[PDB]
Amino acid sequence: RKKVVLIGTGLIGGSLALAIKKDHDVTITGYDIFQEQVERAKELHVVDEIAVDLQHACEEAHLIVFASPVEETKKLLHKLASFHLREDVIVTDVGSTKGSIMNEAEALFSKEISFIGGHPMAGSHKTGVESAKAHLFENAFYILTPMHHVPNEHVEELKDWLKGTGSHFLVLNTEEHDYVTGIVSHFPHLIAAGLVKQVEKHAGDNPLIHQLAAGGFKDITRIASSSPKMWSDIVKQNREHLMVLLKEWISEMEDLYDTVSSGDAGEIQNYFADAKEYRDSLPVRKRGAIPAYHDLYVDVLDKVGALAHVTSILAREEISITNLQILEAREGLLGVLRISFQREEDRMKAKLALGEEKYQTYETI
Amino acid sequence: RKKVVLIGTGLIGGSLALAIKKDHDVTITGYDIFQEQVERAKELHVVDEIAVDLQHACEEAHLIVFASPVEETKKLLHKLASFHLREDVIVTDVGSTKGSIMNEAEALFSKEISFIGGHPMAGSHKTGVESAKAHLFENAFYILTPMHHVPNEHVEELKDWLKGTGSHFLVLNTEEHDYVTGIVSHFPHLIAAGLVKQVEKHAGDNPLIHQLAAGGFKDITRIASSSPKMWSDIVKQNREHLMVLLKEWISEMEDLYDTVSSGDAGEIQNYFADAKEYRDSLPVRKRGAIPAYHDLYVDVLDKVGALAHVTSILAREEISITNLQILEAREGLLGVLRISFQREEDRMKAKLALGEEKYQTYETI
Ligand SMILES: NC(=O)c1ccc[n+]([C@@H]2O[C@H](COP(=O)([O-])OP(=O)(O)OC[C@H]3O[C@@H](n4cnc5c(N)ncnc54)[C@H](O)[C@@H]3O)[C@@H](O)[C@H]2O)c1
Ligand SMILES: N[C@@H](Cc1ccc(O)cc1)C(=O)O
Ligand SMILES: N[C@@H](Cc1ccc(O)cc1)C(=O)O
Repeated sequence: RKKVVLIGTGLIGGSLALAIKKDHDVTITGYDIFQEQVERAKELHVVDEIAVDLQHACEEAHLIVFASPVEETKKLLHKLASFHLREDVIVTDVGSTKGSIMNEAEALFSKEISFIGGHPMAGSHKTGVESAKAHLFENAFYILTPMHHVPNEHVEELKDWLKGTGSHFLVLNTEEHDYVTGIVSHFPHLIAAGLVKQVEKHAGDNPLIHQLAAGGFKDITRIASSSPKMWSDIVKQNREHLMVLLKEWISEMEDLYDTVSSGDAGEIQNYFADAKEYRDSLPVRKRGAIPAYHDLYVDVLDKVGALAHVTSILAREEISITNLQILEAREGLLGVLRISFQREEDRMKAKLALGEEKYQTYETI
Repeated sequence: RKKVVLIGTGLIGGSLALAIKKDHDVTITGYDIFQEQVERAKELHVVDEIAVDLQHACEEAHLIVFASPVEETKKLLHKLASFHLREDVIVTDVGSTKGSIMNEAEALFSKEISFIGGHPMAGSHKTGVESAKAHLFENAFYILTPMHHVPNEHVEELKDWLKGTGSHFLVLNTEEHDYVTGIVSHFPHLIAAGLVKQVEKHAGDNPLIHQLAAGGFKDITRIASSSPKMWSDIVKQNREHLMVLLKEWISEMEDLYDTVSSGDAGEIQNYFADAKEYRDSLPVRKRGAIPAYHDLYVDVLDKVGALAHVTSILAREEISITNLQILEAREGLLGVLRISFQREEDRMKAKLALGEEKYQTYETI
């Protein structure tokens, strides 16, 4: 009945189209600058039609989704502003940054058009539409950044359009999105590339260095092999946030130099202990975690089948697990399994079920 | 038959004792400051006999292995020097740093006792003798740092003692060892802890960082969960090398600040391109100075029993899992479920076992 236009029919666009058709009877018209991709999307029933005219498809659309790169989306929003769109249209994107997009949207569309920025924290550009899946974004954070004027009810309509994603939707202001993604995603990319560059500089002086960088060092710097073109565009789009963070990092490295140079075993130990305790605690369940969840800690032995037996007991009781991880918080073979549940009642059933099987459990550690 | 003394019967010590007994009929006498550890080592046939006094066992030893922490080894070498050791004895350690150890050894033993420093580059999610394995060091670098006047014949005898490790032995000078390990192993550990500290500081201001930091960013900082006691001793023992590297790092971050602040897309792209090309050149699926993650990513649907089925498949193949997690922040990472293994062989078997049951899996490059 309703019409969706999808601009950029890759892995991300295609997976959104599949998530949408999962929960909605809609015609999806695909548009892509790479003709072969959209053709392939129509061949795979990811889209129902290929856009003959971009204007024509857009002017009949209830929903317009940009899955194009941020720089391309910015350019097309101008075109979108010159069209006569439906009164009820929702427009959204999938960009890794939101500041520049939302600046352009506010300048072009304010009050008239429901533009809501988006950022699904799953997927890649390493494959195309051939590997698209309705569940690509299942239990991924999906950040939405409504323009200042967009009523709460339009944001709920978009979450409804996208309910088939099974994403944890978070509504943030634009600055907050770029601030938080600057710290947890963009900044590590700068440091990963810097670590590789420092090893590369010394590799000239000793040939052993390239060989000893296999394994863990390669694993730690994984994100340094991501697209230089894409990451240079993100650094440009989030430049001011990253400049503030780099200046604070340099100050932190100068304090770390003073700690190391002082040789005080106490101070250095505290520095490693603080980092270990914070990292081990992630994610830190708080009051304001929008997806509210409930933790059970279980003492488990490091042996074949330990996790198999725990998960088998919870599955037989029809308890869904939202997350789990192992903490090395004991002395020998004993480890702690942290299990997260959506509902308090699931945690309670899990505690009872494991208690009857003679497991030690706790609700705080 | 020949006599081995093992001083410190933990993970690394115990694994060496098992690798020794694999290829040699010997009596191994265990000595440990924690009585229950060496008792447990005897219970597990890691050692043949226990000593609570060093002198008698050491004076009849053909081989003495220090697998105590480097600060403790340094202290015990004095005691060893006061004993009347065999003419043919070889003495070795397993310390992550070699400068301080070799300084103490050269002061105590020069031209008299065959002391050869050692550093097997292998790790574990665990400490303690119950996690010791004959195969811990297979295809790992094992660095030997002989004192200046140790006959090369004694280095060959030691490689023969330890042939059951299946390690790649390298003979290095002491300074070279601490310089190379400073760059490829110690310095990254400092930066991983620094990154955690910076994110922790901002999590105070926006508690959303405590939630969105559990996925991707956890990857570069995984090593920050390693032993603070061990890493504070390594930073102490390698202080001067790490001071020089921190000052270089600060200078590199200042140049990176100038690049980012100039906003030039070309220059920033070149910076990421150089890092990507160097990282892509590093060896594939090989052991280096930092233990590799051995991560397998698995596409699973959010259903009751999804983890039960995956863990059951791996347990039926007798594969031990070190860790697992559901990723909620996973841009550039296909596969919602991440599973970690002790070694590449386990990950390879896990990929085959899950493949046979029609699970899609992914490994990073
Ligand atoms: N753990 C690794 O990943 C790794 C890697 C390479 C090298 N190493 C080196 O090996 C050393 C041993 O590490 P591990 O991982 O086997 O630790 P561990 O805790 O498993 O074993 C160390 C053992 O030494 C004993 N010990 C401590 N002080 C002693 C003393 N004064 N006298 C006698 N025994 C004493 C402890 O009780 C323990 O059993 C580390 O300090 C490190 O320098 C470790
Ligand atoms: N090795 C266990 C899981 C586990 C891992 C580490 C531990 O410390 C404890 C348990 C399994 O395969 O099920
Ligand atoms: N709910 C699943 C685990 C799971 C959670 C989230 C996912 O996206 C996928 C799987 C179980 O109980 O086994």
